[PDB]
Amino acid sequence: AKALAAGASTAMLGSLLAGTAESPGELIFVNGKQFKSYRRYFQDDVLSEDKLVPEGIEGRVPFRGPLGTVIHQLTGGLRAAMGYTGSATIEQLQQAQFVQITAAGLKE
Amino acid sequence: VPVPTGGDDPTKVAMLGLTFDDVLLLPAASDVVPATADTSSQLTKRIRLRVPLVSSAMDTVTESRMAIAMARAGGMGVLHRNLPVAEQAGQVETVKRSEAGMVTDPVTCSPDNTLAEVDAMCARFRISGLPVVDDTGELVGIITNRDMRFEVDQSKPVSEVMTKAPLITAKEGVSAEAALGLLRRHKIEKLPIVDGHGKLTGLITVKDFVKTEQFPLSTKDSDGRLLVGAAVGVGDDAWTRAMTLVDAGVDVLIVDTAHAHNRGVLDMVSRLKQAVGERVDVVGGNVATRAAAAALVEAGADAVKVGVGPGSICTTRVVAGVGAPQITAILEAVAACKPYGVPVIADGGLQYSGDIAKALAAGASTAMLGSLLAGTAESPGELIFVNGKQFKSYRRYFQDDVLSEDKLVPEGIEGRVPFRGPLGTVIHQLTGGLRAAMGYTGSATIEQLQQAQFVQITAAGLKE
Amino acid sequence: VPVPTGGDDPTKVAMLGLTFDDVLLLPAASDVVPATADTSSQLTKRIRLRVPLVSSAMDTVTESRMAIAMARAGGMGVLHRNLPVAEQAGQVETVKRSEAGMVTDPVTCSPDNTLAEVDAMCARFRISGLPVVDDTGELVGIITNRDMRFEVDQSKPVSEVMTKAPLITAKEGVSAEAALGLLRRHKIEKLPIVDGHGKLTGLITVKDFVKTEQFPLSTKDSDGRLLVGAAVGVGDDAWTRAMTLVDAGVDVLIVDTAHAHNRGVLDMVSRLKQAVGERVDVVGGNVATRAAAAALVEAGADAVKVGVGPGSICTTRVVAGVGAPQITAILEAVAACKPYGVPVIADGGLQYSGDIAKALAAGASTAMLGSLLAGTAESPGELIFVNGKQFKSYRRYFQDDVLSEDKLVPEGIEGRVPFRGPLGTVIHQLTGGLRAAMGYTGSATIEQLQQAQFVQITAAGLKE
Amino acid sequence: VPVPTGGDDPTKVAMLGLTFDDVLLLPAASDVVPATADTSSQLTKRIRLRVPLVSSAMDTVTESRMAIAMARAGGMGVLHRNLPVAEQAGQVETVKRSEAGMVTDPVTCSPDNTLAEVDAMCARFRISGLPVVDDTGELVGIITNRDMRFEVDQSKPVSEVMTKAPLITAKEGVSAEAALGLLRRHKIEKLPIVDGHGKLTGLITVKDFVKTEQFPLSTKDSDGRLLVGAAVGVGDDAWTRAMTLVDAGVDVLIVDTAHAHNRGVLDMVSRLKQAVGERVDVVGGNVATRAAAAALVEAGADAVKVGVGPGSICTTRVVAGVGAPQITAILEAVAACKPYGVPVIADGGLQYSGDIAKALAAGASTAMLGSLLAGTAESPGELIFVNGKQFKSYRRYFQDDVLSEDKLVPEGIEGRVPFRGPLGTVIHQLTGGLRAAMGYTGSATIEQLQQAQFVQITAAGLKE
Ligand SMILES: Nc1nc2c(ncn2[C@@H]2O[C@H](COP(=O)(O)OP(=O)(O)OP(=O)(O)O)[C@@H](O)[C@H]2O)c(=O)[nH]1
Ligand SMILES: Nc1nc2c(ncn2[C@@H]2O[C@H](COP(=O)(O)OP(=O)(O)OP(=O)(O)O)[C@@H](O)[C@H]2O)c(=O)[nH]1
Ligand SMILES: Nc1nc2c(ncn2[C@@H]2O[C@H](COP(=O)(O)OP(=O)(O)OP(=O)(O)O)[C@@H](O)[C@H]2O)c(=O)[nH]1
Ligand SMILES: Nc1ncnc2c1ncn2[C@@H]1O[C@H](COP(=O)(O)OP(=O)(O)OP(=O)(O)O)[C@@H](O)[C@H]1O
Ligand SMILES: Nc1ncnc2c1ncn2[C@@H]1O[C@H](COP(=O)(O)OP(=O)(O)OP(=O)(O)O)[C@@H](O)[C@H]1O
Ligand SMILES: Nc1ncnc2c1ncn2[C@@H]1O[C@H](COP(=O)(O)OP(=O)(O)OP(=O)(O)O)[C@@H](O)[C@H]1O
Ligand SMILES: [Mg+2]
Ligand SMILES: [Mg+2]
Ligand SMILES: [Mg+2]
Ligand SMILES: [Mg+2]
Ligand SMILES: [Mg+2]
Ligand SMILES: [Mg+2]
Repeated sequence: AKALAAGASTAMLGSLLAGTAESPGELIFVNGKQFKSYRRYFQDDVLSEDKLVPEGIEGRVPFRGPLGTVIHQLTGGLRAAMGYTGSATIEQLQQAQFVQITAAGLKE
Repeated sequence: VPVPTGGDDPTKVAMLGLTFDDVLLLPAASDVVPATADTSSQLTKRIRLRVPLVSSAMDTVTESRMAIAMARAGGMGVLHRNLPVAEQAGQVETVKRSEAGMVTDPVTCSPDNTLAEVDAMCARFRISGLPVVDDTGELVGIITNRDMRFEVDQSKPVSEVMTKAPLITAKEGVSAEAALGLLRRHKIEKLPIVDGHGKLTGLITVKDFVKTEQFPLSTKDSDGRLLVGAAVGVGDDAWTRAMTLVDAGVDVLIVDTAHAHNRGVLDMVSRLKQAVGERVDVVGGNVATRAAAAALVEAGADAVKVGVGPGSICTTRVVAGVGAPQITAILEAVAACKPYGVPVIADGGLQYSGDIAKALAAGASTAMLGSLLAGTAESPGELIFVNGKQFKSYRRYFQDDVLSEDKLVPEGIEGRVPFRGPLGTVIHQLTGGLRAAMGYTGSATIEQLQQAQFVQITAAGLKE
Repeated sequence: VPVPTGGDDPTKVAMLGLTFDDVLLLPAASDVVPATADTSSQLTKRIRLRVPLVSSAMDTVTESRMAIAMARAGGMGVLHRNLPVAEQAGQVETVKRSEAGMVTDPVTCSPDNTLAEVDAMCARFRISGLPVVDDTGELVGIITNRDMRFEVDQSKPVSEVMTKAPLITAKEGVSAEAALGLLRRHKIEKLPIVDGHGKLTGLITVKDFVKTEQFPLSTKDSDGRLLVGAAVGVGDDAWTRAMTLVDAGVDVLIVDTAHAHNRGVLDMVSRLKQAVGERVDVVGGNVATRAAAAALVEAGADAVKVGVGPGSICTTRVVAGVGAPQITAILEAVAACKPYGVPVIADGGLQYSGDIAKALAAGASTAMLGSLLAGTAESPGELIFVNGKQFKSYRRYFQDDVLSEDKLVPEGIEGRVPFRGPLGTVIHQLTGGLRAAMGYTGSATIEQLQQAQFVQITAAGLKE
Repeated sequence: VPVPTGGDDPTKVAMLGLTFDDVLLLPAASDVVPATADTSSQLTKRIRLRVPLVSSAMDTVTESRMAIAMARAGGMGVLHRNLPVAEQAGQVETVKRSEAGMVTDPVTCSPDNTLAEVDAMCARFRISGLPVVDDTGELVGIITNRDMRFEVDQSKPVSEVMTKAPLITAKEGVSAEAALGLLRRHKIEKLPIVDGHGKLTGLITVKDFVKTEQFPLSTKDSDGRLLVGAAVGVGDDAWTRAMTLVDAGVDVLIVDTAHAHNRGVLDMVSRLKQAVGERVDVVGGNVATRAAAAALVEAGADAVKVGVGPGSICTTRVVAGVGAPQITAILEAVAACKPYGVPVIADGGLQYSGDIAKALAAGASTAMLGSLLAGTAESPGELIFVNGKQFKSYRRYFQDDVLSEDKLVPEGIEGRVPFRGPLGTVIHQLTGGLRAAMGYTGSATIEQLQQAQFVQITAAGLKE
């Protein structure tokens, strides 16, 4: 909402979508949870520890679920901002004003 | 040519917002002793509180019990609206009936009644004694709990138990001094009041005088009844709710929205002021700018409540990106409201009594508290005992196993809130803080405190 | 003379209890390939599972969806009883109607019905197509979702939209191979089955063949329907519940209490075995000693569930001071039960698949899972998205404010349970662990795994 | 009658397993100086090491470089098998060619070869100098990197650069003392060796003498070449791999499985012992019980490797529930192996040098190291510099943006391993710890250390 109000027309998302079902990667199950990983021939031992864990356990990204739910949450936030600022369109949102806050305003 | 923060528009970044942590009150020349400071302040244009505090209209903060306690402590409570119209109006009725100079419509019984019937009525209305009338309406006795305490047959009629006429009575128009003298003389607690023909039209208790002596700061109307407010929304359901609340005897209506700079909110305020404005005060919901407060004043609000995402990491700021630091918001709203004599209510972002002093010094007349009161004894919720401590919980039929683990732990064990104790102690601490601020600034009254100056502090002043 | 731990009685401290962390399985001579190990096991004296796992009778674990998924995966589910009798029987009926060799009671409509009516019936039973019958009971056609997908007018009668007779049908006693040949030749998905006079008496669908191919480990009765269990308490309401569940077609009844070494529970087990034993297996509730297991065997139980406060800091141990370490409890219960051929179900205290392998090696035939299944997709609760993650929650009318913070966050955000994904993945991981244990111990079957030996480890063996 | 831990079988819980933290070595009467202690021990029945340590057959531990460093340090390396047969045989050959009493297959060139050609040959075999022979097969000179250093034309033939014959050479059978005398007289580093007809049959360098004097503990064969081991699995591909590794000149084959108590593994050991047992020692895979070790001994193994889930929270214990504490496993394996003179290798769970001492005192003859050696310079992987420290990592074409953030940071940043520096220092620390233990127990040799006594300690002994 702030980026659009500053005058941008769209936003490019990136890390907010890296763990979704539609993003590239492989879905794995580790320690009671779902993860995404960006992951053998000569390991013929049937009782070795590598057969007891999924491949790609290291460097795994958490799983976020369907993309539509993420997009719906983001759009709900944007619509709430548009309601607060009286912006019927994105072009009207681009005319909204800011208030600058201090360091105390970010202190929990 | 460019703005230092970017762009060509010098109003794009409208202002720098100050919050409570950005400022401190400066000491000034003072002859004020904290114990003698006057903390009374205007809630609305027609209502003045002894203690400049109001409890929030949240379903974890204010119901009848909290409203009664807040009114007795010198402030007022606003009942929440997350419940059916009938229940909210019933809570208003409970608050109004809690004490009075004279019960104008006492709960009467009939000689044919069983002891169970009168006992049910007493437990319903939370009272002790009932006058009795015949099927015509003539007073023929009174039954109190000392009579039933000594009667073991639960199924007896009232005529067997009631103290028969003639009772110790008094006529309509009797002065409070005369009624007190009669009660003192005859060593009784209750006094029927009758007209010239002997028809019952009132009841005076000594407990009312005792309460008046015990709670000298109480917020009351002309009849000696506690004041109370209630929240309403916008719409047709909201209009019917407002009318029902006005019927129940509400004193303040608060049109309660997250964003009051809206045509529907302003029209609702105007309609309420046209319809019930000669009896009830109407308060306009939350604003954060000078223009919105001016719109509320134009619409006819009796007070303006301030605050839109005033917390630092609040949900509104994180999700919508919308907010306003509370000190600047109060300064702007006061700039709009003070020329017309409309008080400002500071709502949200208050963590300590110092914050209350700062809010009043910025120009607000009262403060709405909220989370500070959430866990007290008078707030809604059930008290439970877990792991050596007390908590408040907002919490079976088919689970009949006598030895199952669920029977070993209290219900509501999850999501419980710490127990804070009685509300009076919290209010006392907050008032002590405010009086110390008034002593430091030399403010004999709240209106003088509203003229105090701030010093702005840097980041290094907040580092422990 | 004195006992080294105090007093004179050597039986005061009866024994030393071992939990799962105290032991490990020893490697043994093995010609067993984990992929080729046989994990089938006896649930009761008469029921054998392909996967020796059962979901727990908890309201956060097992309802219809969980029971269906567990039965397809090669195990079984036990429906919880924290709900009215009618709903529990409805869930039993839901599980039993999931799939079959032939639908012996198909949902039929009438030609005078509207498209909305048949749509609502289909949604009620989660089906796609209905045969249609007249006011006598002769089959006049069939209507499927390809018919209604291509008809817009929802007020059209079925007779206008339906596919009219003659239909591709077959007579009673048609083999599955012949019925499938018919379904394949005519390129249709459904096939009514009628009696010698043309009256509809069954329905065969290709989806049942597809499900049979897709879930080859399914736990099914002679008619091809998924097996399911249900829990009951003790008492007269429990007896009515049990009779209703037996009428609904349940396969296993579990008398489910915290302390089964009680005369009432034993009497309930005996009564159930006498009344409905020839149809339904009766499993007896939780024990932790040899004597209690022997008492349940004496009462006629078809299986014995083991575990009473098996967790380390479980509520029973802290509040009542009562418990029994699970390995020792299983060993004692098996010593009571194995001579009589009664299987033992290990219930409680399982954190990893290694614990499952240990529990079966101690003598148990199956394991009840519980918390391992709490957050799966098939468990009860709603899926929500919070802070970039998925959670499962167990979550307004008067909150009509569109901009309020309660609109900005999902419902149920307090005390949410982490989401785990589909049940099949969890079951597959657990079975991989069990197969690894069987390979290490050289156990070709679960019955051979029940003969494995342990090594007891010191506390130093638990230090990371 | 009942077993104190449950049930009726006194052998269900077979034993109590001790890990390294469960025991300490007791001091004994000693005339042993740690510096004069003798740490030599039998790896197999035919191979004796100066330092009783062997590097694990893991792809992050042992390749050619680690094997060379281990053999030079007094131990040995076992090449991992997670790679093609040709690469593993090439690594064997690289280890066997590192040094020798006499190079028996010298890398020769021809006068027609350009300088770039012979330079490429030197880079391929990591050498410095090449004899040169003509198309008939007669030695016509020698070209060394000093000759190539002073040449600016890279297209020149070898005949224009090489030192031409006659050369400083010697006949077959010349002793090392005479060869060193010749290399000292003529102040050269290389000496060709010809037969009775002037045909080149060897090459003696002075770097070999330098290496012998610099690494006086090197584990070497009768030809002065370093010893090396390699791991194989079970099956037909494993048999082909083993034959290829034997052709490359490997000294020990390790049949390397997670569970050697298996008919396939024992058959593989017997087949290898029959086929190549006269030349190569065969080591049998991991066991943890006395019966498994006895089976390996009967199968003909030259050594027995011990350890099956020896770590506290290892994946085998958590996922399969299978394990064996390592001290007890070593004691059982030694009870099986010692009467037949079969050495026991301790593999797994070692964290410090004190554990190495404990394992050798329990009866093992050598220890396999593994993760202690993973981050060393000779271990596989690439050295990177991140955040002011060094790391080892196991790490583009289409990212051609010169200013991208991926250019600013090294490849392999994620999942990196701490850098430990040279292997010699780590081995020196471990050997110092072992020598201290030998001094404390009065053990002049490893065989005397194998008779030392333990004290078992409690959990209070492990509290910091
Ligand atoms: N009895 C009575 N009290 C009412 C009624 N409506 C409000 N009240 C208030 O209820 C309060 C308590 O009255 P009672 O319970 O009768 O008190 P009491 O018996 O006079 O006094 P204590 O014995 O000292 O508690 C008083 O403050 C009344 O003003 C009513 O209809 N009847
Ligand atoms: N149609 C139908 N199916 C039933 C009924 N009772 C249970 N079922 C089951 O419901 C499942 C799905 O049946 P339908 O919805 O008709 O599916 P379908 O059109 O045959 O098959 P697909 O197009 O492959 O989904 C089958 O496995 C039936 O055994 C019933 O009364 N009618
Ligand atoms: N040149 C050569 N060296 C070999 C061969 N096979 C093994 N080596 C060994 O490679 C090592 C290095 O020898 P060179 O590269 O010739 O070294 P150098 O020039 O004699 O010695 P420095 O100048 O002191 O390094 C010696 O220890 C040889 O034993 C081979 O075919 N040719
Ligand atoms: N106005 C009255 N005239 C005469 N008798 C009365 C009157 N009011 C109450 N009484 C009677 O006098 C007695 C005292 O009752 P009172 O109402 O004073 O106390 P109570 O509230 O019942 O007692 P307690 O506060 O101790 O519980 C009772 O028997 C009651 O019936
Ligand atoms: N036994 C039958 N004999 C003749 N026609 C039939 C029979 N059963 C269904 N049909 C007709 O065959 C067509 C396809 O129906 P079917 O039930 O096979 O598919 P559907 O479930 O509607 O389709 P989809 O699964 O693709 O959504 C419809 O027109 C239906 O009326
Ligand atoms: N056996 C030999 N007979 C005659 N000349 C030789 C012989 N061996 C080496 N040379 C020559 O002696 C010179 C020195 O070579 P040498 O092999 O001793 O050192 P290098 O390894 O080339 O040099 P450095 O190690 O100092 O870099 C070269 O010109 C080489 O051709
Ligand atoms: Mg009283
Ligand atoms: Mg009293
Ligand atoms: Mg269909
Ligand atoms: Mg289909
Ligand atoms: Mg050289
Ligand atoms: Mg040199």
